[PDB]
Amino acid sequence: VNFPNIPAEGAQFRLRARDTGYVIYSRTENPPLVWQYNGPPYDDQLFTLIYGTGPHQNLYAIKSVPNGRVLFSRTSASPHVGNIAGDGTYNDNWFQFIQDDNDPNSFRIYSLASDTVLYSRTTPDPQFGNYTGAKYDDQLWHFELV
Amino acid sequence: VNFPNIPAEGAQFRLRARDTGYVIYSRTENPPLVWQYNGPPYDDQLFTLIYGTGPHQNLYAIKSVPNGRVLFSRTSASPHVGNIAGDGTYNDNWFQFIQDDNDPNSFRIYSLASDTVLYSRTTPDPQFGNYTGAKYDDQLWHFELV
Ligand SMILES: OC[C@H]1O[C@@H](O[C@H]2[C@H](O)[C@@H](O)[C@H](O)O[C@@H]2CO)[C@H](O)[C@@H](O)[C@H]1O
Ligand SMILES: OC[C@H]1O[C@@H](O[C@H]2[C@H](O)[C@@H](O)[C@H](O)O[C@@H]2CO)[C@H](O)[C@@H](O)[C@H]1O
Ligand SMILES: OC[C@H]1O[C@@H](O[C@H]2[C@H](O)[C@@H](O)[C@H](O)O[C@@H]2CO)[C@H](O)[C@@H](O)[C@H]1O
Repeated sequence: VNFPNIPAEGAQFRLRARDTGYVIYSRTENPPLVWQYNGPPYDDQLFTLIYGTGPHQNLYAIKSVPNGRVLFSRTSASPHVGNIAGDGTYNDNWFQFIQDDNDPNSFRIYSLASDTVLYSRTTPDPQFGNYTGAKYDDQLWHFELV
Repeated sequence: VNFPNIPAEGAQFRLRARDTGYVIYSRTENPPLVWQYNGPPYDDQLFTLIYGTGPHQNLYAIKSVPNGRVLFSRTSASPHVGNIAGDGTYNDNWFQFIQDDNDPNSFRIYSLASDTVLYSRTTPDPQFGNYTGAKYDDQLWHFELV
């Protein structure tokens, strides 16, 4: 089931992991360019959604407020999770927000392209990335409107 | 996780429900044109897959062997589940085969367009159709290669 509370197109938000409380950032300098962060609110943690239409219906691109790049999640090459210019040129720029079946207030950030979800954990390494497999709590996210 | 054993493109198969053991048919006369069936093998129970490309990656159109129509699964009009010509012209002609997280040998037939899965049950009515909500075993299917 699609997450029922997806931010309106163009509305800005942070993506915060339910359990770690860490947020995703997407920046242009100092790798990793996309990772998780536990610290002050900064602009590179701010995103908006591009609403998919046509074959992208019920999918979304996740666009950085300060730099305009969209997220990608892939398994073809490292890094698995990163950013790229544009507004969803590539298939792995498109995400589904899938409501958790036990906690209706959180969702997974799912890639149809790579059949992965994003995760945030404190251990083991890598502490942030994407994953194909069972439904763990460390895959659960919130939208945090700003 | 996508079902790991999706029939090769162009290979033929029946779609059989795990619990009821009923098969899907897709025909051109005598409504319902797409429904479930408990009886002898007939050609209108035979399907092949069109493999989704580009924005349809990891999605599939389910095409009838004898009549060539593709399945649809929608919530926009009645009937919810049916067939149509055009080799996947409409978004609701595209399906993801999602492995069950407890039974690795079955999958759900999921519509990204309508956020529904196909189900098969003996009761209550409607006995066959689509559904958005919790996971139930009557949503689970097998590919039966011919
Ligand atoms: O949407 C991501 C997109 O990335 C492309 O590869 C990029 C790569 O991420 C970057 O490090 C490099 O400098 O430029 C490449 C542009 O081709 C992939 O080709 C594409 O499939 C997607 O994965
Ligand atoms: O992919 C299905 C497609 O159906 C269209 O509606 C059909 C309808 O199913 C049929 O009974 C009628 O005779 O013709 C209609 C138009 O082709 C929908 O318009 C479309 O959105 C899809 O749902
Ligand atoms: O996987 C199907 C699921 O269906 C639920 O029943 C639905 C029913 O199909 C629909 O016609 C009605 O409007 O809503 C019902 C409740 O959501 C069953 O409750 C469930 O057990 C499954 O059979």
